[PDB]
Amino acid sequence: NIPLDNAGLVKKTILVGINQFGGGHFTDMSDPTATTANGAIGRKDKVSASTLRLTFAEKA
Repeated sequence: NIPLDNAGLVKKTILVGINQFGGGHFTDMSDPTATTANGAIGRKDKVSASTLRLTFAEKA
């Protein structure tokens, strides 16, 4: 089984959003493939959260 551990693996932790306006990066709001608009959690690779950390990685 794959062990779960953030220490030693991740170096930067990002806290995003207080409301659904900031929470749209982790749901179907930022998911192009998602069809619903009920705030369902979309695929992590397609939401803007993945792009948020992607531009962070290349810049830093």
